[PDB]
Amino acid sequence: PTVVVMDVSLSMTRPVSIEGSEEYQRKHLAAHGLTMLFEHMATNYKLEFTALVVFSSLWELMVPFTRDYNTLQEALSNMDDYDKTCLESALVGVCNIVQQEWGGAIPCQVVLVTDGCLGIGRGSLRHSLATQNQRSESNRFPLPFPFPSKLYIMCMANLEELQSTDSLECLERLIDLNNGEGQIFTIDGPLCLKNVQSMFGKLI
Amino acid sequence: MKLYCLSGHPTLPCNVLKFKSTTIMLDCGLDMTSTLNFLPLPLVQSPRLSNLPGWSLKDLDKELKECSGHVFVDSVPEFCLPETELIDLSTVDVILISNYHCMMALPYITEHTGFTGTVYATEPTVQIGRLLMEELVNFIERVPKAQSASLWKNKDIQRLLPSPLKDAVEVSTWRRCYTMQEVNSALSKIQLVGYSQKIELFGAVQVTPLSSGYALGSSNWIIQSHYEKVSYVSGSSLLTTHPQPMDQASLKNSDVLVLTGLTQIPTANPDGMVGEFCSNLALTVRNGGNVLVPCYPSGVIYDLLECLYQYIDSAGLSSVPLYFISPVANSSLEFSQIFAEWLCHNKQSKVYLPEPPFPHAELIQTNKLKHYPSIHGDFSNDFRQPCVVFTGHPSLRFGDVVHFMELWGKSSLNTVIFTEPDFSYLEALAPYQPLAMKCIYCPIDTRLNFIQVSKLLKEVQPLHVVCPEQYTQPPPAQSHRMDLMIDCQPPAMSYRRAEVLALPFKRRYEKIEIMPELADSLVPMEIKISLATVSAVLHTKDNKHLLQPPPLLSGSIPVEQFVQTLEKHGFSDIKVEDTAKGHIVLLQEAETLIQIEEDSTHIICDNDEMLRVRLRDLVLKFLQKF
Amino acid sequence: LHRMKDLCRYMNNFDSEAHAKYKNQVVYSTMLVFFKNAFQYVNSIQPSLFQGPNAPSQVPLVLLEDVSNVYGDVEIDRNKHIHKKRKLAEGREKTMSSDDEDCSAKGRNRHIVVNKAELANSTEVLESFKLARESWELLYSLEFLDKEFTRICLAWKTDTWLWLRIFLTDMIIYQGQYKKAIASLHHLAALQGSISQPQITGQGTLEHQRALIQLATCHFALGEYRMTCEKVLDLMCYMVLRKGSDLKLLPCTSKAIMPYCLHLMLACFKLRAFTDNRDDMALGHVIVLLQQEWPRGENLFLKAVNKICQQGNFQYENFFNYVTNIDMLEEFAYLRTQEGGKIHLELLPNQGMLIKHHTVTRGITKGVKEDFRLAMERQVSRCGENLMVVLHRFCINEKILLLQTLT
Amino acid sequence: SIPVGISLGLLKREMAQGLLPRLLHGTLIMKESNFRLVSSEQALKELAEHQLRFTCRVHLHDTRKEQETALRVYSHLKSVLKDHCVQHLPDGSVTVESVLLQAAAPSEDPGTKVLLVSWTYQDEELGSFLTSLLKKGLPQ
Amino acid sequence: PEIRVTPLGAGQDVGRSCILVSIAGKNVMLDCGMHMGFNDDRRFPDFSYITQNGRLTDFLDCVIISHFHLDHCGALPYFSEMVGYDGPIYMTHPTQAICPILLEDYRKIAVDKKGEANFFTSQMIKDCMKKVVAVHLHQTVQVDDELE
Amino acid sequence: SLWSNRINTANSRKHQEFAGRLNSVNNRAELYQHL
Amino acid sequence: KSAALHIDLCKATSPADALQYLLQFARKPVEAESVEGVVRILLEHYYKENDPSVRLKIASLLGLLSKTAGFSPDCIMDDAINILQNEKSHQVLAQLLDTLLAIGTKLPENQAIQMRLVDVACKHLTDTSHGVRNKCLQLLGNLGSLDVQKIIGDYFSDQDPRVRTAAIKAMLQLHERGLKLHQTIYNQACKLLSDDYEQVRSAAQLIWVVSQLYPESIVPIPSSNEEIRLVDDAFGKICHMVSDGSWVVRVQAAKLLGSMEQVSSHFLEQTLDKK
Repeated sequence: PTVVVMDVSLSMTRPVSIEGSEEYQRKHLAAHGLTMLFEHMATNYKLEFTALVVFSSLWELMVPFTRDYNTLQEALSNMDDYDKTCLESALVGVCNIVQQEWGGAIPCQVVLVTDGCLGIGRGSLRHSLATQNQRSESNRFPLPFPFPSKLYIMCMANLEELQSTDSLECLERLIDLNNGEGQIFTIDGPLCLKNVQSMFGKLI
Repeated sequence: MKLYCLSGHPTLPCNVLKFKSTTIMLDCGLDMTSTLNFLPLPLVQSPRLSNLPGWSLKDLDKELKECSGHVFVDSVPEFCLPETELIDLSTVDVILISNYHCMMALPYITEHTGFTGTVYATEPTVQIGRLLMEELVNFIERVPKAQSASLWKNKDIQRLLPSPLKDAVEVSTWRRCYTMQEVNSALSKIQLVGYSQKIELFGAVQVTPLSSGYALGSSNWIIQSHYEKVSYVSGSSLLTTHPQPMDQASLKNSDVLVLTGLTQIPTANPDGMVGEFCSNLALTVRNGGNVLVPCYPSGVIYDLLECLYQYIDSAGLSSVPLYFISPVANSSLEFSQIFAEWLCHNKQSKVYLPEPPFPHAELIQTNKLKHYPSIHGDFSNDFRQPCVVFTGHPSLRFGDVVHFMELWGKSSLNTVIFTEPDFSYLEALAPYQPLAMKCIYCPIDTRLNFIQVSKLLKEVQPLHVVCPEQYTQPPPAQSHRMDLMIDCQPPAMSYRRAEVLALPFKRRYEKIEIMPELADSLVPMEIKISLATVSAVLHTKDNKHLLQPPPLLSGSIPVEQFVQTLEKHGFSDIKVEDTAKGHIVLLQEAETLIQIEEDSTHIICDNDEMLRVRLRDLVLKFLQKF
Repeated sequence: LHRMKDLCRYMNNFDSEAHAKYKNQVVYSTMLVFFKNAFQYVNSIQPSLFQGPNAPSQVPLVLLEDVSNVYGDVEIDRNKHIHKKRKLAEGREKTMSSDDEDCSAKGRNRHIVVNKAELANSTEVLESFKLARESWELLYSLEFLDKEFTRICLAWKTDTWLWLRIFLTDMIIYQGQYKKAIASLHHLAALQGSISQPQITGQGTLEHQRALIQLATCHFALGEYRMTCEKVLDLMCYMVLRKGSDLKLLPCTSKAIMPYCLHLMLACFKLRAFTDNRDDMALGHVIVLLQQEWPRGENLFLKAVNKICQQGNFQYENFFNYVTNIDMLEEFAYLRTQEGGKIHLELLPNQGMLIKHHTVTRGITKGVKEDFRLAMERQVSRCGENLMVVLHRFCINEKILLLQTLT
Repeated sequence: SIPVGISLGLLKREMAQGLLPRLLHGTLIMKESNFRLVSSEQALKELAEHQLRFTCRVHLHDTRKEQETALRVYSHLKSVLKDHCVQHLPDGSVTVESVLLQAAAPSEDPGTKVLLVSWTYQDEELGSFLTSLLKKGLPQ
Repeated sequence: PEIRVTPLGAGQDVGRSCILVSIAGKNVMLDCGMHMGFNDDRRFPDFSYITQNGRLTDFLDCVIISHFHLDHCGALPYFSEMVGYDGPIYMTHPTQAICPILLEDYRKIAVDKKGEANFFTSQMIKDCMKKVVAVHLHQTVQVDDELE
Repeated sequence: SLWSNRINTANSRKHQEFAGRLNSVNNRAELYQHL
Repeated sequence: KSAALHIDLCKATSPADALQYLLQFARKPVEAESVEGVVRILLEHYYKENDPSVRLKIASLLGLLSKTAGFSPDCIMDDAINILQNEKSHQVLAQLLDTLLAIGTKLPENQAIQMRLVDVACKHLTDTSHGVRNKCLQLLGNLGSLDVQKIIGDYFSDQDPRVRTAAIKAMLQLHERGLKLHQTIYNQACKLLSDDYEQVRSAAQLIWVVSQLYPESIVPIPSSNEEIRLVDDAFGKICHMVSDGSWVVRVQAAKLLGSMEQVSSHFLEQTLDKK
């Protein structure tokens, strides 16, 4: 009854400005994942099962059908990336897959972990998709679909790195897409990320 | 703020700390390793040393003698003193003895340098130090030898000499042994203080020793100035040892920490070493041999003989006698017995009952443990061939150990053990190299090892740590074991011999006292927090600043409320205008002018009594006393 | 200042021969008093230049005028550009040594900006600077008084004697004239070189440390991109261990000397970015060197990247060598993808030269991937290295390779 | 006794003054379970710190010139104060403790001479007493 | 700022020394003496003075003994055990060694007078003294956060 | 005043009391009241 | 061969190796001309170097050189007082005051040099550091003979006990020189007897000195109107001072009390009985 997604983007390999909090690459930590929270969730929820499905632009598979998630995670490693960074199409496909699988009457939550990289000025066309009543031109906009769904993006980075790489700006745009239906952290800089542990504890 | 380090030895520190308006000499720490180069002093002149060959000298071979490819100085042994010439020792006022080992070479500093301050220590340290000093002086003076080799100390000859002498540092600073008269002179200046006894220096600095747990009487010192604390760490033990258990809580929240007295050869486990030593002597007795154990009369022989009697009672090999020979052997045993308060909780529980702490008194009463002041003092008549002997100095350059091991050197049946982790035993056996004697090096080191001190630091988390550069590097024996490496999140700087260090701590506020009338002078006013201001004369005596009776004004007045109050007051000729460079109003009531400008403010008040009173009342309505 | 303002207020309103003479005498006396006060403040604040270093004095320090307003990317003087600005700096006058002009009155609106943590007595320094500024404004309040003061300063012959030069430098520092201070520092360095001790043609040394600091401050204050680039190249090749001009206090130790090269490089990059003659290579270099200030610098770098985008025929020898910041690498990676340019590029060390030697293909792609992996491993090996070493190495390499290419 | 801390610079200045009559001010801020004293310059680090200073005007009526009268006043004060003043200021100003005495012209009126003097309350009481003593009688 | 002192016993006489002080709200027990000849069970102080019944450790956090003489430590056993007390007790080590046998001999002497109906016991003396904390000479032990 | 507030803080640091001091008039206290 | 020393010092790195080289040069002996050269080399490097510890070592070596018997230390005294005027660090200042003690002991005949030393000493006595104050008081005590007595007497009331001990030791040294003492020092030392610390009380010997100097002198009791000789009141002072708990002070008091043999026996009989 849960979904875990790990980002292995090459951008995350480089540090924020000089180095990281743990003196290690952020991409490596993201690939490793939250070891403590995942271990606690796995141990407490022994009767929990999950599956991994990857589909961005074309059908592909790297982890065979197996109940154990550790085998799938191990099989996911040692793979080559593809020239594709679609966001709207990937989100639409994920929503369609979720609707086909869980239907429209099963109470469940869907969470997708994606960086959502974009640009300033040049990538201003993304605002049209986020707005449904954007004049007569966007009046017949399929996005958002007529079903209960929501997209959330969570990340933490320094202010200079966020401005340069559009990390926090992308998160703000994503939050503003849903008419600001969420909270925004006020702290910035070299502050820790203890909120993740609290969120993991509250959720389990 | 300034720390001066004089001795380059790891376990024998000699440091001077300049702390505020006082300066503290930390320890004396005689470096005994220098004596290893010299030829030993036999109690009875052996033929071997007399027929020992000299060594070639271009510039006259009697100066030096050589054995086993190692050149040795054929003169009286000399000791490497700390580099005391770096700082004028007359200036320093306090000396903080940590243990009986670290107080060695105290006569040199007290007498030669003209030091006139005071010294502090614990009673067992003073007594055991007196014992060690008198016994070593006795060893030197039993068979006097002339200072017959001095020209070898030149740097040119040292370069011409091989590595075992070239490695020596500051040979010129080496000195001959002091005399018992100087020892009596030095110990006169010492003051006795127990564990956790606050001592105030000139009303400025508080100093307190805490139980180190390494040996009875051994203590770790702290230095406090209320807002600044400096903690000094010496030889300490967390193991199940006889003295009072090591204190850990008191060292917390320490600004600067000084680390000393870590274990030499840290890999050795003392319990396994003691068991192996028991096995070695057991098999030696089984073969019919004799075991020689050079060691001090300190705590090492005490817990060694404890485990030893327990082992032989377990094995039933109690038939052989115990021989402990030293000029202060009986005194050392009785001093160990009487000092029961300084021991651990088990010993204090034992002495709550009428029984003495240690059980070797029972052996003495039943005559199963025997000791004599020397060899000639009736020990010769009572000596038996199959036995185990503890005697002499662990440096093997003097003491009865020299004669004993010369006697037993030829026979391979006999055995010699080493238990003191303070010298390289290969160097010690070098003057006696051609022997069939079986030698085993199994030192017992009860001090803190690297992992224990690392655990201590992680539990305490001091801001800064200071230690010799030897700890900062891996040992030369391994040079690859990164586990034996002191780890600290702060940089944890280090030093070498004669290296001056400046403390990073720069706290800029000390204590002061206030009497209640000044406290009542304030009338705090709510803002959000309380505010106050006072004015008192400063009185100081014996570095104790005091405040007793014989301030700025911040009258933040809002514009709108001031305008309302001025209008309500009824003063005539009120004009309000809005122009550039702020608001300017001309008032002709008393030729007053009020100007408001950014980053500036000017106040004009006449000398009229009534106008002064009205202005004072108006300010007092909205006065913040700060 | 209050007494001077009151005197001037009464003097200006009154128009009489005796009143004018009294005003002139009061102005002369006030100028003398202000000069004495400035000299006393200079002697008390930092007497290091007054006597030998071993002599007792306060903590050493160096004075440099802030150039934050000039260094601003948005504040680009496109109206004048470089040629007209250089002509205005020349002023249609001879280049020979001159002083005693005081062709600026920015001290009245100038304020001392400094962090309280940098020095405990920073409040006293700011108060002294404000008092000196007020005294200078009072001296320059009247045209006749200012002319008389300038004539007196010219007649004093400050450029002749060493003590006179030091006094002139202190007065200029109090007022704001950095050029006079730089000239005095150069004269002091020349005098030190003239002594029996070894002398060099303005090389980095402990004796010439003050001259180097003054030169760096002048370069930072001015918008001279060529001079800043030349100074940065010289330092890399041979290293030695509101409105108006602002003032700040910084340490005179090696801490300020070390960041001087980085500050000079950042100023040169900002000047190049603000230059009218925009170029793809210059924009990329500026963007790589713009990771020092935000958010204006980030916006400028993004605009430069968008302008370049997919130029393709870009000349760059050690573009990746100078880049050390992760933000520049992330921006370059984003630009190389379909979002920015949709064209392949080179980011490994010396990748551009290698790429230009052969056609891009599957084998070239595999080689580039291997080179990128090796570069990533090398970066992981020494991840603790700062960007100062990378910038210095890149500057040294550029100076060794194509120093003569400039101008 | 109330335990509080003192800034090192203030204590250094106090000891220097005591070594070679002057009384020390006191400014403290209530802290979390403790109290700390801080100097005026150091208190400004709390920023805000808006400093306000009073400047009272002392009016005298005499036909004598300014500078010569100022020199006479300086001589009289240095004689009365038992040579406690061993410092001078470049613009003909003499300061005692923390009060500045300088010559300033009036605003607009030429027929009356007025000067400005600024002080704190502890200096204000002493200044008022000294001015009253001077007004009581002088060789005028 | 107030200091509260109210000694009971030996204030105007000898024996039954017991000085109760609450210097800053921290009750300190300075001595617990007795006086022979009080066959009416007046040897010990009035435990009810602190409070009628209840835990002594709630009120007291420090107990001090001068030396082994019964006029300074005679009433310690019954006060510590019978009334009920397990809080900290501080006294010198040689006093801890000399005290128990003296108390036991005195208890036996009282048994010889057949007045042992409401008197001490050997086992409770051993239990209480085993719980007593020793102190060394000049040992500036911080027994509380503010009290030493 | 600051002293007043400080003494209030010091007084606020309070704990249990004894019934005999509460009952004490003329300072002297009664021991073994039953006897 | 001063060239070898000069080049070796120049090649030596300033922060650390310089200290070791100077120590090694200090341990080996020196000659008169060699001293005359190395002192100027040390002064030049002292000007060049600005570290505290290095300058402290240079001052210590200057003191060691000043103790050389065969040397003629005249110009180096001038350079020493010059650097004294220029010195800032208090530890190095105290070391240079040690060198001034050395030079004063070496050459006690030149009166002009003596007054130069005492005036610069009292100038540097204004410093807040206690050590330099102690050294200056030692100079004042050593250099005397026919205002200095009143100046050091003013410093009796200093807060630091070490300075007070230095003051009383300087008084004892001055008495050893044979200068005629005053009588106001008696009450000042009487005030000092109430001091908490032990060395000050033990030194305050001074009342014994003043009692020996003027035993027949009449002194009035501050409270009682009766007149008592200096000898008898000093005897009573030592008598009730022997009750002090400092055993070294008790031994000192008894020993110096024995040296008094100019007092009436009736008072001794009165004060020795138990009632």
